[PDB]
Amino acid sequence: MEYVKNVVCPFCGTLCDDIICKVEGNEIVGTINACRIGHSKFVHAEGAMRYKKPLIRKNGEFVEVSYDEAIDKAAKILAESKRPLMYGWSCTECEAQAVGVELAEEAGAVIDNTASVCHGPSVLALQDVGYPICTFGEVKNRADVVVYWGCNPMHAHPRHMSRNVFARGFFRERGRSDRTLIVVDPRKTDSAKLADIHLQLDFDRDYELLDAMRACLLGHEILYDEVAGVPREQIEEAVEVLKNAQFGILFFGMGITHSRGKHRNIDTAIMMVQDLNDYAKWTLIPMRGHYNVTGFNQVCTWESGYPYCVDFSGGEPRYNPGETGANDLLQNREADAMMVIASDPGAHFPQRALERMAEIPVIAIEPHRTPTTEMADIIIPPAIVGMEAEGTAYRMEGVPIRMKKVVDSDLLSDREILERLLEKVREYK
Amino acid sequence: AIGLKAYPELCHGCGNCVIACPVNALRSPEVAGGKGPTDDVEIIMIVEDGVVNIKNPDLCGKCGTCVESCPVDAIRLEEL
Amino acid sequence: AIGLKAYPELCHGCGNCVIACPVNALRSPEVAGGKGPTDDVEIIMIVEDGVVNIKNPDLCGKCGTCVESCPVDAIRLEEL
Amino acid sequence: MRVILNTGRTIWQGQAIESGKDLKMYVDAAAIIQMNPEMMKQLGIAEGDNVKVISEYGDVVVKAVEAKEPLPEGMVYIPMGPWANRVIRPYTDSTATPSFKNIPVEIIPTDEEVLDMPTLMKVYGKVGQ
Amino acid sequence: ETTEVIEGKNITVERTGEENRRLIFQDCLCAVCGLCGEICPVSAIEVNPTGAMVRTEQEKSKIAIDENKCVLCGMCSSICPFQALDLQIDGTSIKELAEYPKIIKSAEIDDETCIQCKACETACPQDAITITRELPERKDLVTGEIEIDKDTCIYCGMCEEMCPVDAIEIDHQTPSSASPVVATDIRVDEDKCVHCGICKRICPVDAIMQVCRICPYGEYEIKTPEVTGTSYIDPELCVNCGWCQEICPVDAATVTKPFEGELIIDQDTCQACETCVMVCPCNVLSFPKPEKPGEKTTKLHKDERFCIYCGACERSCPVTAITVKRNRINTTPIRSKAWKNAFDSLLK
Amino acid sequence: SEIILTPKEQPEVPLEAPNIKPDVFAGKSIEEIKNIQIMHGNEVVKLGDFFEVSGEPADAPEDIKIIIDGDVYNTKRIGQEMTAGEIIVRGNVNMYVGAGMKGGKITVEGNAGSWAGQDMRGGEIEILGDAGDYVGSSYRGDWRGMSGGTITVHGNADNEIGEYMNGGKIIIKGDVNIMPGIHMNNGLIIIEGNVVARAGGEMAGGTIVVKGMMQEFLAGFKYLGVEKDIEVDGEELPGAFYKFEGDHAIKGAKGIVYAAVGCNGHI
Ligand SMILES: Nc1nc2c(c(=O)[nH]1)N[C@H]1C(S)=C(S)[C@@H](COP(=O)(O)OP(=O)(O)OC[C@H]3O[C@@H](n4cnc5c(=O)[nH]c(N)nc54)[C@H](O)[C@@H]3O)O[C@H]1N2
Ligand SMILES: Nc1nc2c(c(=O)[nH]1)N[C@H]1C(S)=C(S)[C@@H](COP(=O)(O)OP(=O)(O)OC[C@H]3O[C@@H](n4cnc5c(=O)[nH]c(N)nc54)[C@H](O)[C@@H]3O)O[C@H]1N2
Ligand code: SF4
Ligand code: SF4
Ligand code: SF4
Ligand code: SF4
Ligand code: SF4
Ligand code: SF4
Ligand code: SF4
Ligand code: SF4
Ligand code: SF4
Ligand code: SF4
Ligand code: SF4
Ligand code: SF4
Ligand code: SF4
Ligand code: SF4
Ligand SMILES: [K+]
Ligand SMILES: [K+]
Ligand SMILES: [K+]
Ligand SMILES: [K+]
Ligand SMILES: [K+]
Ligand SMILES: [K+]
Ligand SMILES: [Mg+2]
Ligand SMILES: [S]
Ligand SMILES: [W+6]
Repeated sequence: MEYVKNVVCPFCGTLCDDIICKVEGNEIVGTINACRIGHSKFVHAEGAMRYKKPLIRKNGEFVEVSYDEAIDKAAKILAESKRPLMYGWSCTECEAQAVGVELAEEAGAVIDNTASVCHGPSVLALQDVGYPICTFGEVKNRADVVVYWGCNPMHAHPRHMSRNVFARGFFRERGRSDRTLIVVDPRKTDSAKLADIHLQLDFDRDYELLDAMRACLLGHEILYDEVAGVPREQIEEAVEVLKNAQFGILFFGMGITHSRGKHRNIDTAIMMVQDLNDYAKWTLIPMRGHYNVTGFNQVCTWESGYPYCVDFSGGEPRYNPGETGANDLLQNREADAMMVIASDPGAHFPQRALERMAEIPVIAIEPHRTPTTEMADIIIPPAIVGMEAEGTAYRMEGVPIRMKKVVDSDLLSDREILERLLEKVREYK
Repeated sequence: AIGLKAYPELCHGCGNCVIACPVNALRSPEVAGGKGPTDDVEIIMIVEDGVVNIKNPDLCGKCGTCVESCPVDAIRLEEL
Repeated sequence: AIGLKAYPELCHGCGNCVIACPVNALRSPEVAGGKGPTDDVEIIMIVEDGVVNIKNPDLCGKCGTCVESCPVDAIRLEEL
Repeated sequence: MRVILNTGRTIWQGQAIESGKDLKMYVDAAAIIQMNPEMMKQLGIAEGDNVKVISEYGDVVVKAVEAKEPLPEGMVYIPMGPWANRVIRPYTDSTATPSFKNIPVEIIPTDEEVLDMPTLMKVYGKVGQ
Repeated sequence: ETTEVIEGKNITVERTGEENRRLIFQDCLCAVCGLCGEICPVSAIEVNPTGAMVRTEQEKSKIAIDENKCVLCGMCSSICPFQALDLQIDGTSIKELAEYPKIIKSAEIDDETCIQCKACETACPQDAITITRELPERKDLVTGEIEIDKDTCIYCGMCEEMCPVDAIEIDHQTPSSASPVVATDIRVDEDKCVHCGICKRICPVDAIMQVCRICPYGEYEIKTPEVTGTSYIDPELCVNCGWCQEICPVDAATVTKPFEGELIIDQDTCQACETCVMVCPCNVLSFPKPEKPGEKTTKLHKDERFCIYCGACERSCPVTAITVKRNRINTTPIRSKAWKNAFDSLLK
Repeated sequence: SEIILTPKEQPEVPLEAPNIKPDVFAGKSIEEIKNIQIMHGNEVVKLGDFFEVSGEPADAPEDIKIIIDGDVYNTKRIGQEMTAGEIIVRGNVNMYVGAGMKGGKITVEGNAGSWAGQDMRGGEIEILGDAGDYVGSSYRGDWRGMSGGTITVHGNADNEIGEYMNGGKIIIKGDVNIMPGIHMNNGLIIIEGNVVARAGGEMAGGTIVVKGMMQEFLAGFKYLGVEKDIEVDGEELPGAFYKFEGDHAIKGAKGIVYAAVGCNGHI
């Protein structure tokens, strides 16, 4: 047995880089320090389909093909397509994402990542009002008040609290005892159970609650005696806790991006954090989901100028979320072909989008059996980033960390698959 | 007598107990600062294969800190 | 049309509707004063064999007073 | 019963997706609906019984589970997945992001069976190409 | 090609053509007085019993309109004192069309005379009036100085308890070895303080300095109160009973009514079932409570000043102990002779 | 004067046709109009490939009136940045109708998609049917939006109409959904029907009038009382309105919401 240390975990945006992998043959048989989810990715569950070779279905049933045939037919679909959708990206590394941008440019495609079903609304909000953030270490070493707003880290970022709240930092040497922990959620989540304050507000009224809080913050009277199910008196007491912070951090998640108002819930939250800096240092961090969703928006931004929902059909890059987003093209029946990489929209898009996936050619660069492969025409299996392939990923607050290669795989990496698909798309055009 | 008992089937691997424990903190600065141990250390429990795993129960002083830090009652102080 | 309907199977025979009704009251001073009729009178309804019994539905003006006075909804104004 | 449908994460649904969405584990973790025990009593069902969820946008059958994370009165929880996404609201309000959370649904007891993962997707009727 | 749409308890009858006609009935505004059914030239309207529709739960609408008989002339809409029937033509409501006779009525408040006492808002049997008023802030009707010496203060809480307006606030806490005190601050909210002097008299260590200036400096530091606001009479909820006119202490409200008539009550026929009292949309009818024991009162009391002679009480009474006469119906000029016969047929 | 575009059956992959405007049609024969470039997905194509073209040329855009006599539900950006003239669409349109418009007028006889009149500067847009999101909105990230013009929607609109408005006038005769007037700075919004929630969210200036019912409102607004007989941007309003000033979550906010008294007592 051998123990490989300092491994970076390829699941969620916490992007822990202290994982120990237990390697036996050439295979990862156990972990240390990784949480229950991260461990499940590193280890193979027996009875689980791990595609060993590309597949193509013959109107109704899948047959094994070679890499060159699968890549070739995939290139033909994208070359002939007039509005191809290239979606996913969040669970692979940045060098593959960069090739994807060039390929989307070459195919006149719209390229988009899981941000469009995730923190896309935070992207729209931050473009309109701003983005006051910090890195995890400032939270650990300085944070006096820690808020989890509409996110459930114990189930979705399991080690997030232990690394940022219970940790003993430079100016917070007593860890959990040095911080007031606040959670905002209509459910009594296991994250809420650990809180000093739990605002169990009415669902989809965050925007109303944040409007009252900010009016209070700027010295105004709160119109109604109860807002979002929270009594006026406790609105102000909550604003006083935030005003009296020495260093506050607002972690927020899907409870306010998926809710009514979507990006405008993030908008009002950001502007409160900004204005609070006249009374107390305050900052925010979106709880980005996958380990490298942040990386795609970084790569796509610096190459093209825009972070997601990027449409190259006209040559120039153009950007209108609400127009050029994965769900918009599918539900409005604009997309005439779709390439999925490192994502599962078959499992995780709404019914109305899947209706369109049923009618169009679907390419899936995917290692495992999923609802998307069940809706797929071509399946191309890759080496998995973080276990069998290396590359850069970006943590939820922008910190870049290189994913490590722990064991060998005979399958091709995403980037090599994408470089060959780009080669053939040009040949046809 | 009352001692530390783990319920791995309920555990998330979140690590709050590992970090919160003062014995662990005292012995491993990485644990004190919220990280999983990378250096070789003898501590009371760690997260291993995704769940809590008790390694040195004799070092446990039964203070109750880890129990408070777990929201899903996966680590406890009970008889035996 | 809307009219008076009796539900004797729910009825208590308590007599509130008979006394409350102004047509009955105007027609029988004993009913106006809360008694069951002893003198022979033609009124809208009576308690007979322990339950409310509609005798002259044509004199009913559907004002609704009887309904307000019945706690068990045994006399009503409804279709037919 | 009219209830508000909320959807999202679970440690077991995360373990399941990284174990394999083709496995039975995933059905057990994601083809479920979490309810407060008082709500189960009122509709007359126990843990393990199945529920029919109907919305303006679709329908699904999921297995009832007692919520260990208590819910507000009138709310139920379906973990993210293709079962939840049969019924939640697809429209993005011109933001690209669907309304995955807090959707009015109708829930009903049913003797129908939970559809496993490959059977569930056939409802969308994939045509080969 | 006429149509009838039923939305809830409301009824819309529409006919399309070069001239689009539509008759809209709003159940919630209907007082079930019956006048529409009487005036209807083709007997297209059936009105359900007044008492039953007011005192009991019913799923039926208060009226029924027959599509096949209705000629959409709009007489029912014209006569309706409660604005529950509106005929629209090329969609403009007939009340704005001079071709259609209109009942003459009005309800007005002289806002310069009005002092915002709000009696009419309370008195209005239809909640048709909104009266707003902006009072001065408390701080501006009062004058003084107050300051608490926090070093002298021992945080006994006696002033906080005694303060009759809760103007004093103490930051209580449980002591710790790091912070061995039972409170960390004390404050007076001068937006609330009315300078009564209680706190300073109760203070055990004379830590509060307080001076009231009201009597010597009130002429200069306290501005004379001048109370602003406005009025609004909802024209569709409004029914011209005149309660506001009669309740107004400064005669700022004026009301004119559509019908002239009388109310006639037979106290001995009346058995006090209370139906007409509950039915009356203008609160004309009441059961006076006797003031002293042994006293008797008139069984059914009226005040025709508030009466509009819609006839709903008479219609609701199952012993016809109450009857309504109607001598005059004031309208804009009528040219059609059909319209003049319908309006005169409602006179008695 | 009159140039007729008869649309051929519309493709599943939408068209973008910024050049369908009097400015471009001016001074061209029918054949040259047949050759105007439009987009269809990632292909450059000709307008003639999707429209039959008849009518009379004219050299000045003031004298040209374009008629699209048929449904064009899948063509975007019609009339974009037009300066003068007239467009009439006898059917539905997709997104961005009249985006960036400077002058002239567009009439849509059916529905319009999102971003109708986005970044409007002058002229008129009339939509006889329903509209989408972001009527008279700004563009992503920009804090300067619509600065002039008039948009009239006879049906209903959805979210964030008048987003970051900075002048001009929007009239929705029907209902809207949520966040009308979000981040408004200046201008006038009149909603004759109902509003679900968050009218005037985070507005700094401007005026929003609601003649129907707001189901919910916002605690950052201060109630000023009632005003009768109001006059706003040349529009006469009868009746009484509850008057609110906000949104005081924003510093220095001077925005005004008027809500009709008859249906807003709960506000
Ligand atoms: N186990 C597991 N972990 C994951 C993932 C996974 O699939 N499984 N995926 C990853 C991804 S992609 C992401 S984006 C993150 C997501 O992590 P989160 O942001 O936590 O997303 P959710 O858990 O879906 O929802 C967060 C919380 O919002 C609450 N909520 C619902 N409605 C409202 C509301 O109106 N207001 C407020 N304030 N809250 C509300 C819900 O109760 C829920 O607990 O997790 C990542 N981690
Ligand atoms: N009802 C509901 N639905 C939702 C949500 C919700 O809260 N509720 N949340 C939405 C959100 S936030 C998101 S982000 C989506 C989830 O977004 P998804 O992308 O659907 O998340 P996963 O299911 O984890 O998909 C990741 C896939 O990539 C594969 N993969 C892993 N490593 C690699 C690699 O190295 N290369 C390649 N090519 N593939 C790899 C894995 O096998 C896995 O199938 O769900 C959305 N849908
Ligand atoms: S937390 Fe997110 S990252 Fe750190 S381990 Fe558990 S999963 Fe892998
Ligand atoms: S008990 Fe006190 S000591 Fe024994 S573990 Fe939990 S914490 Fe470390
Ligand atoms: S025990 Fe409770 S806490 Fe210690 S890890 Fe398992 S879960 Fe996180
Ligand atoms: S009816 Fe209602 S009231 Fe009249 S008797 Fe039978 S019960 Fe007593
Ligand atoms: S209804 Fe009015 S009248 Fe007909 S009975 Fe009941 S009470 Fe006597
Ligand atoms: S008239 Fe009397 S009844 Fe006919 S409608 Fe107007 S109100 Fe209802
Ligand atoms: S309109 Fe002329 S006809 Fe049609 S109902 Fe009212 S009255 Fe009878
Ligand atoms: S009107 Fe006469 S009553 Fe109604 S308010 Fe002005 S004053 Fe008080
Ligand atoms: S009383 Fe004198 S002392 Fe006791 S509190 Fe009020 S002030 Fe401080
Ligand atoms: S003065 Fe009268 S009011 Fe002002 S504080 Fe002392 S007590 Fe409360
Ligand atoms: S009297 Fe002396 S104290 Fe009493 S009020 Fe006039 S001033 Fe203030
Ligand atoms: S008149 Fe009768 S109704 Fe019209 S207002 Fe004065 S009171 Fe309210
Ligand atoms: S009058 Fe006819 S109705 Fe009014 S009370 Fe005397 S009886 Fe009941
Ligand atoms: S009283 Fe005068 S007003 Fe009250 S109802 Fe009988 S009539 Fe209509
Ligand atoms: K695995
Ligand atoms: K515990
Ligand atoms: K009853
Ligand atoms: K009828
Ligand atoms: K007190
Ligand atoms: K008077
Ligand atoms: Mg903008
Ligand atoms: S994500
Ligand atoms: W995500």
